[PDB]
Amino acid sequence: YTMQRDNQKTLAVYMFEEINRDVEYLSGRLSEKELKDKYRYYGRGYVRITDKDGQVITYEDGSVQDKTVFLTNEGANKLGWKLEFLIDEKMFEEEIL
Amino acid sequence: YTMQRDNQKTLAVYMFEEINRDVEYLSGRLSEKELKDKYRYYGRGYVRITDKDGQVITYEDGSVQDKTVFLTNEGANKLGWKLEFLIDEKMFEEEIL
Amino acid sequence: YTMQRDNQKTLAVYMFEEINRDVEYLSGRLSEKELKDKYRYYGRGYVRITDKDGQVITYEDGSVQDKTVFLTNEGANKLGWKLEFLIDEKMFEEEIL
Amino acid sequence: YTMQRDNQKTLAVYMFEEINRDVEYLSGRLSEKELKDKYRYYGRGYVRITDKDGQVITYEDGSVQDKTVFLTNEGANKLGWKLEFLIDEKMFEEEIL
Amino acid sequence: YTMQRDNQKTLAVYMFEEINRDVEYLSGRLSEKELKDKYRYYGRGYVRITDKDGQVITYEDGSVQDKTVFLTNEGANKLGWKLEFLIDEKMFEEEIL
Amino acid sequence: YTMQRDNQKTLAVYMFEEINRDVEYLSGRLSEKELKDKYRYYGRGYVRITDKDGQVITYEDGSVQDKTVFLTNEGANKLGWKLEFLIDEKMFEEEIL
Ligand SMILES: [K+]
Ligand SMILES: [K+]
Ligand SMILES: [K+]
Repeated sequence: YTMQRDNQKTLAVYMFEEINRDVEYLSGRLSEKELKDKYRYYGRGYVRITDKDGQVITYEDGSVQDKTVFLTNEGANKLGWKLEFLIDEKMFEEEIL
Repeated sequence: YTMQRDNQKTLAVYMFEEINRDVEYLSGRLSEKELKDKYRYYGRGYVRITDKDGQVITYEDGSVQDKTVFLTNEGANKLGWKLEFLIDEKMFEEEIL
Repeated sequence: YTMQRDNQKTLAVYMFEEINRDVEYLSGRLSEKELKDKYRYYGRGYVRITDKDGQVITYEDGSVQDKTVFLTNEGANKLGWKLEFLIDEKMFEEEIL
Repeated sequence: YTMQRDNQKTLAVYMFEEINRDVEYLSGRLSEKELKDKYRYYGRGYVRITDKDGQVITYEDGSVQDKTVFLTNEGANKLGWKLEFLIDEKMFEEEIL
Repeated sequence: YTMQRDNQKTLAVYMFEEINRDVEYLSGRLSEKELKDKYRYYGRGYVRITDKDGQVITYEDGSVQDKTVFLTNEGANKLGWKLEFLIDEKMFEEEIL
Repeated sequence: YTMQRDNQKTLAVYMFEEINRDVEYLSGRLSEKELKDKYRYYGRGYVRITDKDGQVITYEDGSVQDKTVFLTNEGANKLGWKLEFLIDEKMFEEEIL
């Protein structure tokens, strides 16, 4: 067990508990199509952290071509990092239909 | 704007705030390389949600070739959903090196 | 100052912080009308707590004429309390229009 | 299901989980009078958001005459909003006895 | 830096943020003595974790002579751990005076 | 029941729920030595709040000689408070072996 692993654990557990808590309440109210549509993209987004000189800190793979920057945080980070939140373009494509 | 977008916005802001707060406190103590290392995989993990009949709810594209399941939640979800948290196998490979 | 006041203070600050943070991020993307619409009913919902013998614990004045129960929690509370979350029926009426 | 509804859901669930978690711990320790007195006003407070020109964004009804501003947030919101947290005057009247 | 250190850092930052936020809101309303009184024991409580075989997991030095168990959690932990929250008996002594 | 007690309750419950949630996930994955080593010092750290004139607001006892300042917050508090987070020196001594 390492710090990196414990940090991943904390994100995972955040998401697990949110998903389970939500379902406990919404299952009767929303249809299956509704709840499944709600969770389709949940958690799929990631932050690309770019350092102050343009060097990407976040590990990325070839997938990135199919992702779209949805939200941006700039000028807030004390090391001059830029944070971009990227989600599947497929989500926007399905919304448009 | 939609509910889905707002949900994405909530995950985004959670991670933007976490990253910026941490950097504010750790900046002095850790080296840039140490913080970069800390954030290399931060937020790259995602959940794969499977319903009780084995049908995947989460959008999936590409392959899980280079992914590994870090954590699983089963038996907790009201709908019988299984939740798996997947991360880059590269992270684990790099821990070896 | 009392415990009750401090509890009220905690709910207050939670909502003040949520509103201000959201506005900070969404300001650019959404129109003022869109954000106003988003916040029209934000925090107007309240809980009505009923004990296991049907006696209401929450202060109530006025009438529930123009309220609707949006969400209920039963069978979870250690004391056998039932919890109902009530919101303005106007919100739902306006969703129709 | 809409964004507005999901947002209400998030407030409701916050309150439900807090109330139930608290009761799980305090029921043995506090008397019934104690815990019921603690929850009498819990969640009844709301924020009145006023825009930068004096126009109230929050929906309000006639009830407002029986409410009292307990806490105020000003100069923090990036759209120049003023946030006022209002609770039943009845709470202050009962404290004074 | 280690996982243990990072965990300590997370508890630290939680309390730093809580203290500073509260002071920001309560500063005007309460007197310095009132806020000082509020924070006299804030964060001095600690948990003692005992495994199912009665062996203490938490580091302990000194004595519990002048401590009191304020809250206990049993029967909830997957490993059969018992959790006790210990605070200065002085706090309770001062509430009498 | 007083505000001070309710505030202690909130810290206690935060820690209890974190410890139990973590164990629910990590017990299978980490060894007993691992999880027990993780929790050895958890919650043992405290904040020493010093007012703007050098007067310590936090109650402290003789124990303090065996504690070490791990993290510091300065210049953020609106009353000019200094916050120092102190942990057992024993933790650092065990890390070094
Ligand atoms: K992700
Ligand atoms: K309310
Ligand atoms: K502590």
